[PDB]
Amino acid sequence: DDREDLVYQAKLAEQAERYDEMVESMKKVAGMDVELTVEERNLLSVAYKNVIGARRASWRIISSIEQKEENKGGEDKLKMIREYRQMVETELKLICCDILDVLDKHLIPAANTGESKVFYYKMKGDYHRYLAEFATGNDRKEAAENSLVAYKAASDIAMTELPPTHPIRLGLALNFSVFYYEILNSPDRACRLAKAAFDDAIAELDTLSEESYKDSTLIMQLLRDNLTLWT
Amino acid sequence: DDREDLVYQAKLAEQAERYDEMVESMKKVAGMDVELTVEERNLLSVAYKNVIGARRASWRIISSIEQKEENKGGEDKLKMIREYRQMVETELKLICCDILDVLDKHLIPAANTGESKVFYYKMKGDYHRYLAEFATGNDRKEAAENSLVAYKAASDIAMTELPPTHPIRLGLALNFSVFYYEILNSPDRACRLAKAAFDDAIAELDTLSEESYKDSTLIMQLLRDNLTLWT
Amino acid sequence: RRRAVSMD
Amino acid sequence: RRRAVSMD
Ligand SMILES: *C(=O)c1ccc(-c2c3ccc(=[N+](C)C)cc-3oc3cc(N(C)C)ccc23)c(C(=O)[O-])c1
Ligand SMILES: *C(=O)c1ccc(-c2c3ccc(=[N+](C)C)cc-3oc3cc(N(C)C)ccc23)c(C(=O)[O-])c1
Repeated sequence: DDREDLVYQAKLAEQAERYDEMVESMKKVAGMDVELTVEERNLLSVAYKNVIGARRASWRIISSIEQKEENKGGEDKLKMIREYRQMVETELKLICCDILDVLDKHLIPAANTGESKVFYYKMKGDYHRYLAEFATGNDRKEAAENSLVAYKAASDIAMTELPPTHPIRLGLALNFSVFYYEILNSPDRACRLAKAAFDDAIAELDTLSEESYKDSTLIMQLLRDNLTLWT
Repeated sequence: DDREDLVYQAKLAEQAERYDEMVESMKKVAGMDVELTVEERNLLSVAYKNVIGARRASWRIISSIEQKEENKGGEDKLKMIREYRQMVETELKLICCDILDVLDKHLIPAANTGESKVFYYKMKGDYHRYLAEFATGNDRKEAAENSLVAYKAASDIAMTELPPTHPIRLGLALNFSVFYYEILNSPDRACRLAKAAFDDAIAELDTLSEESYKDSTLIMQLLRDNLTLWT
Repeated sequence: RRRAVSMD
Repeated sequence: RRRAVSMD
């Protein structure tokens, strides 16, 4: 049918590394206003992560070049660097606004399992965090607050509906800790959240699923890696 | 000035891995109808190589998936795979036609050194070869003939103007040998050309330049690697 | 420069 | 499947 066709097209685009087309295919599935399968949520998440991740990488490269030129004072170059950075910031805003609109109009309203609700509020936290990463002043404070509110909603559902070993719950704890570290400049709160999620998983390692034990284990190493980076 | 600005923008786009913008910057330099610098020819060549190379990689992935599905006989999937392959073939044609038009309208007519003429006729050979790679019937024969005629023009200038160690001359011999192997299905002619270019370079290793000795050495290993692959 | 890893 | 290397 149409839904299986769009999923197949998403998988072809993924193999071909044509992530715009992957996004467009999974947006059409999301627009059907149905509960996505695990596989469909994962394809949607990978598509947007690749499309935004190319611009986040470009932004950090351009920003690094800008610092270097600020240290040499090359003013001709800085006008061009700043205008190029601003063009990438425009694309980051458009991509984040696209998935955020899909989450608000289709995915969050059709979500009817604890897993799917945590997944979608977490993704909303992630995309407002990406809006906050490169933002200044008011725009940064507004993105940071929207991000924080979505991560709290995800955390509330995750704490009541998912075991502490669930990879969506661990992946939420990882990204939320990163939010506290990078966006709110709070290493203490970042460390507390990451250590608490790690310790709660250790306490109930009997809740590890055959389906996701290696995902859970990887995310628990990433929590430990942040703690290594932050302490 | 405008030319130095466009070159700086090309270099920023390259760092940012935004190759479309790199192409657009260097196309504007090429449209100035002047002899490009070594650095400018290299930036132009890298920009188009990245833009075409993404579609060549996608095409081989999609084509590989098509073979696998032909062996399972999944007909629903094959219509989608074939239509997706054809979309990538359209983009390969457009990119090749874009650089080929720039070569014919700007670069080849303004070229006034032996190096630049060999570089541009070789690039014309490369882009007609890319048109031939995925083509069938008449379209394949037409691309193959345009490719062959451009490689011959490059080889004629290279044999009279450049030493056998020159990296543009070696890089021409490499790509021309690949043309004979992949497009004309002639391992004997591919092997003869690659072995002759390699041996002529060995005979006059005293013509190696301080500027390009490591480029020449790398290309001589690639000639040897093809001979390894083809014998 | 980044001193954090997120889900990827 | 490819059994050739070109300039890159
Ligand atoms: C690495 O991740 C890192 C973090 C922060 C900063 C940094 C800035 C980056 C980009 C900026 N703009 C695009 C305008 C501004 C930045 O301002 C900074 C200010 C401080 N202060 C005042 C202590 C510290 C860091 C930044 C960078 C960097 O490239 O400067 C790198
Ligand atoms: C690897 O590089 C390789 C080379 C050739 C072939 C191959 C074909 C690939 C794609 C095709 N279309 C998109 C329609 C057709 C192909 O036809 C072939 C025919 C033969 N014959 C008749 C001996 C041999 C190879 C091909 C492939 C492959 O994927 O089939 C791979």
